[PDB]
Amino acid sequence: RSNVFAVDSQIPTLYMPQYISLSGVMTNDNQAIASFEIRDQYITALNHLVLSLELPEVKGMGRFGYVPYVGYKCINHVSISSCNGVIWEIEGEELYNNCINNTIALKHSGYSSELNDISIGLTPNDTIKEPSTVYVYIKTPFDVEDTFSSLKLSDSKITVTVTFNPVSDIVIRDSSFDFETFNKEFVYVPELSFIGYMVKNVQIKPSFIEKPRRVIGQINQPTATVTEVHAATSLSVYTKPYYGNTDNKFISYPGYSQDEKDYIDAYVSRLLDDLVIVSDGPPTGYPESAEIVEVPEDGIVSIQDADVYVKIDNVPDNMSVYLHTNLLMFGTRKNSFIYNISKKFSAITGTYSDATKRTIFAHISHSINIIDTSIPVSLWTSQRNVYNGDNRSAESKAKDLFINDPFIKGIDFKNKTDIISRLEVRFGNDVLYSENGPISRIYNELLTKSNNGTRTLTFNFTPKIFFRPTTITANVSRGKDKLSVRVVYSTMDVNHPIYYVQKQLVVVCNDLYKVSYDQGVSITKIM
Amino acid sequence: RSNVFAVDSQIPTLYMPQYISLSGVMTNDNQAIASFEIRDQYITALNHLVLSLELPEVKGMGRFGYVPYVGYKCINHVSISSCNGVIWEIEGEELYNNCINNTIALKHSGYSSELNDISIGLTPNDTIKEPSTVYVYIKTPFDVEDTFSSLKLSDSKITVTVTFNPVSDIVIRDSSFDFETFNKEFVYVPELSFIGYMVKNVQIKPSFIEKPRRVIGQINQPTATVTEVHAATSLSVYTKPYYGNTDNKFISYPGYSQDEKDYIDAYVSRLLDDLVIVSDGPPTGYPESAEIVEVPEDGIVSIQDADVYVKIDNVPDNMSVYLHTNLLMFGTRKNSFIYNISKKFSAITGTYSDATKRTIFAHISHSINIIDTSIPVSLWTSQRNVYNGDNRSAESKAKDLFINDPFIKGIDFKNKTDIISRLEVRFGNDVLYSENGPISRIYNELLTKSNNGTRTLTFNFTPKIFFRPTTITANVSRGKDKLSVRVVYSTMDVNHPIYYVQKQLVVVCNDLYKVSYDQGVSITKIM
Amino acid sequence: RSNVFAVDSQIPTLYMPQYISLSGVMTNDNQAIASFEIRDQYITALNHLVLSLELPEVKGMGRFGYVPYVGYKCINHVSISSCNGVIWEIEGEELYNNCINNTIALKHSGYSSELNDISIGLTPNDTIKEPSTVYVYIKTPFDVEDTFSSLKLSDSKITVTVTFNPVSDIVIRDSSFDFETFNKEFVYVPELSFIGYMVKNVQIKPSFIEKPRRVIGQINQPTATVTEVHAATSLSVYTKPYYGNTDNKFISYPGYSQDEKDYIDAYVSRLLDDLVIVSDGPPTGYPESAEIVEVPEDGIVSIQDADVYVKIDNVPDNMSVYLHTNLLMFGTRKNSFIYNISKKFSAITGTYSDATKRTIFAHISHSINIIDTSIPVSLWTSQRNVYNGDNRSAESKAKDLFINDPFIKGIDFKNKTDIISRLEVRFGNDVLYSENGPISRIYNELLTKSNNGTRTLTFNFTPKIFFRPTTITANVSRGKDKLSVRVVYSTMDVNHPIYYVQKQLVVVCNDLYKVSYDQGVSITKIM
Repeated sequence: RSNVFAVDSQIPTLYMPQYISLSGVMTNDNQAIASFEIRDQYITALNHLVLSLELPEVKGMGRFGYVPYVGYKCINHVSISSCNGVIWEIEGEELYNNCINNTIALKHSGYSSELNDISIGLTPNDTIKEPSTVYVYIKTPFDVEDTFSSLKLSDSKITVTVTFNPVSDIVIRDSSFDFETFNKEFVYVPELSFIGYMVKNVQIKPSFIEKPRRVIGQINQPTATVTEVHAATSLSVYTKPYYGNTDNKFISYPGYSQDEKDYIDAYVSRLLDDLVIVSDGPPTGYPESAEIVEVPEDGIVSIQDADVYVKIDNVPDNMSVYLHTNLLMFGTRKNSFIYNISKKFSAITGTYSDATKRTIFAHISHSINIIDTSIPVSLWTSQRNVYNGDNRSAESKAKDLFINDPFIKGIDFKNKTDIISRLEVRFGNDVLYSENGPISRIYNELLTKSNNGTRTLTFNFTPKIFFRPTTITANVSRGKDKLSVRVVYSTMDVNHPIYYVQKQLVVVCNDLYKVSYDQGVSITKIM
Repeated sequence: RSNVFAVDSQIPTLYMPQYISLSGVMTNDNQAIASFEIRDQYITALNHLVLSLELPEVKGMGRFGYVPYVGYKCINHVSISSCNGVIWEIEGEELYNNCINNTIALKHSGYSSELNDISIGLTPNDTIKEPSTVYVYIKTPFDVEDTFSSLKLSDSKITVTVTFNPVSDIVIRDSSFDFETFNKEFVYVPELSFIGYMVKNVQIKPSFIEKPRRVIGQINQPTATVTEVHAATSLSVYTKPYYGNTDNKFISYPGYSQDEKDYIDAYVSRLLDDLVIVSDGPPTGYPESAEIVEVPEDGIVSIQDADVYVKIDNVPDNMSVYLHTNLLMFGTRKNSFIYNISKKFSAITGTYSDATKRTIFAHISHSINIIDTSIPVSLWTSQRNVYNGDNRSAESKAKDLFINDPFIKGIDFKNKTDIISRLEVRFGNDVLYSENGPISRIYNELLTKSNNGTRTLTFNFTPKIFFRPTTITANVSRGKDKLSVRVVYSTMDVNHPIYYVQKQLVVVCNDLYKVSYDQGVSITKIM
Repeated sequence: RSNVFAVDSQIPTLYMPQYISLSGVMTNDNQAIASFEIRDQYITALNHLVLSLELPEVKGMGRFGYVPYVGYKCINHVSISSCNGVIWEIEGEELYNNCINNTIALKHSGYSSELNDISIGLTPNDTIKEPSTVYVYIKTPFDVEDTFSSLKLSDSKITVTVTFNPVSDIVIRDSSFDFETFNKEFVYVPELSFIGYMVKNVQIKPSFIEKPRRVIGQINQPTATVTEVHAATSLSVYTKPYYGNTDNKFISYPGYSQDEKDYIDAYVSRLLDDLVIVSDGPPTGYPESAEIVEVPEDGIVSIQDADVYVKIDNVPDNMSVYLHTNLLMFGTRKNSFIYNISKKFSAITGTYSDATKRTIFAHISHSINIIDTSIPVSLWTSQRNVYNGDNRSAESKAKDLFINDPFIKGIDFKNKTDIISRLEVRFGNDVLYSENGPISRIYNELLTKSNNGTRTLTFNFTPKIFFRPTTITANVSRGKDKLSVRVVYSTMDVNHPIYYVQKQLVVVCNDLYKVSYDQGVSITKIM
């Protein structure tokens, strides 16, 4: 029988860990780049890199906030090199995707009301945000099995290089904020930390590493190809919106609250102030194409098959209640179907306030969804729209927000709508995998215990470090040395504005490398 | 010293995984049954079964929603067989209990506002629910240790058989919905997915598997027995309500929100409309046994020792505020104790609305609990009640809901009340285990890291796949070959309606089987 | 190739587990102590200790609730001994810190609305709390690797000793509650449970254990030292507030809701009733130093550079709205800076209610923070304050709460403010570690997957039970045998009341011991 009530304690290698901090050299659309040099003969190994960033004080007028997870979304590229060349590098989006299921890391990177609420400044000396510090955990393959997987610095110099996104990507602002001055005075202030191990009589062996590689397809094309694929551990596919043909303005943003319901509530709250008006006579200050009708005594207004029920309490006797019946409208033919945001409401109740002269709304019944919240403003007024799209007031138009978040997936802010209806993967000339529903995404989420998985083919099911990973292997004789992806996009109604949001296909392939430690550290691609 | 900074990477078996999808054959109270045949010489092993279901579009009038986790609660029985007979099978409740701690699987099975809100249809062409798809992860013993635990198809045919519950179990509806037509036109549309492994030169060994077995006791009896127990790894005990002697109608249901507080708020919101009435003269439309009194100037109404404080703002000068002092009442003797739902309120405030002619309530102080929310309507008006139990209005009575959820435990919707006061387990003739408090449930939750454990005796503490599980073993000579369970139910007040909810004892025993792969796959019960 | 599709199942030691329950002997500021004796020749090993406590029914008048996690916070000290002396012991705070990341254990210890809401009693026979039972999981080193790590009772007697905190520590109450009577009649009722293993032919080996050791520095001193440190696995540093120079009264407490936002909302709700008053003529019942001004027609009141916007709806025509412009004020010089709580509000809206004669507030804009919510009442009226600090009404002053929670860290209830600006650790005479930012806390949280980490130096990265832990080792020749900690506290404004909250430095060191089982169980400190 095997003893399950006692073990023989082995004696491990003699070592001592230490937390080490380093300052870097900054160089410069003059993209900012920081380089850090690690050179110490007593550091035998290292892992768990953490980057810290000091965000400065922001003063002035207007509305301003940071995007959620600002620390992660400010990073464009990270590279780790030695004298033999690059050892490992990655783009910001792949790092974010790898860390998306680590709630503590996400929270450390900057996720709080103080950073992400959209604050308001009233005078040029008002303080909008106080200074603070965020930390970015740079997850690497060297962390998966603690000491067993650490990177050995075989008496070489290690350089870490961080490339930063332009500050316009991490800021959410309205048009009143003095962004040009802010961008002129903003500077990145970084510092790198890691755990070092001073080891006595270390015994080094060769090991195994996976390096991600991203390919981005052409605009609106449904194909993409990764070349020179000889030993890959997985393949992922997803889509990104392209907002380069717009002005990047949006009606609302919820800030720190990030549920779907929160998005919808922020949107509805922004529309309600212009949708129902209590006025002495016909309300003024709206464009000529607005159709504002007076609410009858029974409270029901008809908008061609759609009925809206409006009841406001405490309305002054010299005033009436009006309903904006075409607040936002879009169509491609003069007498065809119309997408009308006013028709998405069925019941509106509330009470007029004499002291503040505005309506405080209570219960709302509606059918707004995340796609409606994700339509960009410039598409409402594009050239293909045969109507005047934006019939809002000037005060409402002055509250629109610029949003340039670089890691958005799908065509909405939550990646909730699935726009891929068929996926087909070819390895060489033959079909390797095809599916209609998102069964591969379901399997990805099940196997990784994540809520935000992607369509992923996994080829490796063996334990990570103690076994060589299982791969799909090339056959250059038959020409099996490339992976081509082809999708079929879902069909949308030609009269919905979201039909004209452009998209790009993204393919991610994880290639296998061999790590050898003779003549310091070097890698060679497994073929 | 053992090296903790390097390992020797072993080379694993050469294999390649693949996602596979299959359609099935449907046959038919004409219970629906689907059978799926897996036959491919290149599939060496498989695991991670996932069932997908397409739910159709629902139109018409009335109120309609799906129960939470509809995908899991639609399954009655799953069986896996070969030519040598059944290999593994399980009932829906055991599968649900095994997956209850997997939040991602639960969410994939169908848990969202679009499915579980109680939606309303106004015209016979109104769309209540849009079509959608859910996925059910069928957790099997072959998943616990990935490739190590997978099922080997030794050149045999594998059949998966799914038996479905009648659609009445998964639907929550009011009496206005045309359920007979819906049930006539509803059809299950299933598809099975799994991960297959094509293996090169596989080396097969015998392995170990546990098969659950359920026994249900007789109505209201406090005993149950599992026979032919020779090697069991665990034993569980819990209770189920039996609603077969009622009409299955309930006053309220919270829908997507599933906290205890949410249940209570939905219940209170449904009662408040009938409990406080603003009327011109004595309110009409209530049964003759209602005792509706006018609220005095100090706002305090006395109901025999109980005092209710009622203050409503903006009451018209030609109207008064009334309180229903016996909205629901139950008692067994004419002058004994009375359970009166009106006496569970202590303070009620709000404001009358002239525009909508209804009261919008603000702060409520009450002592309603989950048992009150879980009493079925038919028990309020049973023959043993000496009063007229339901003194609500017809409009309120028309909003009651049918609920037939098949996996309810305890006597309330959350299984919060513990109705077992003593548990005694006998193996043969001698006492094997007895307890007063729920210390075995506490231990179950601690060891499995679950929030919804049950009273469980665990006999196996060894690692799952690399060791033979530890069991309690029979001794047929002394007659130790049966487990008999006896409980003592808690004592309830004879004047509480919940005292008359019937219950059944459920015992679950996990038996050990041996898996051999000679002459294909076959199992033999370990004795 | 290594087989990854099959294993050889080893046969483990023959054993059988059993749940065992024991009653104890109670002895007695007459601190209560319970001792439990475990003596049974058939119990070979044990682990997973669980303590149960019955809390009694509480009746009377006033406001009363239990602190969150009452079961954990009622324990002062736990000790495990045999005839050779103490084997393992720990203080309540170290146990709490070790279990803080186990949500299920925390919830079992007593975390619910029924226990932690601040309930109200109206008559001397009112029931404030119903009886209930909580369970405290006493995490020990013997649990980390189930059977492998269990404690072997080599035919010796084991004694478990629990020392309880005085009941004043676990109760939150107002001054109306009859605490002297409650304390006279309260008694602890404990019971110990554990999992025992009856083992056949056990094979015992020596093993390894870590024992925590706490040192508390002197009041306001920024140093502390742990002597006789020869082999430590980690070191932790944090701070505690000392409320011994106050009366322990606080303005508000949120109860069951424990987010920062919840603390702030409870505080703001308590202030609003005294901050804005609707009255017929100048409001009465406030101290003479109150400066209550009438709100002008534009609704803007100026308080020296600060502007407050006040608009209340439905104000009677014979009444006006007043604002309390110095509700709480503190300063050290007569004409210097002033900390004024009235100036932390910028906008206040609401509606007066004629039926209940009070204001129901709606939207509030403010800058209150957790430090404001954590200032004790007695510091507002200390001798160093040159103003009268508390200008509240008597009704508001009668609602203050005593809070004596013994495990508070930092200077606020959430340990959110970081008051350590520099930390320096010396081992012998040389600097072992120094940092400015909380990078060691970040690393602690990353490595332990916790949201509530502390500043911690970790010396052991090897797997726990199968390897001897790695340590920092003494060198008594050079005098490396002590760890001295020195911090630099952050600088606060001399006109903020929180500057005068006293604090203590806490250092925790984990020493290594050897466990041998010859002559029963005994330990010897590793040197």
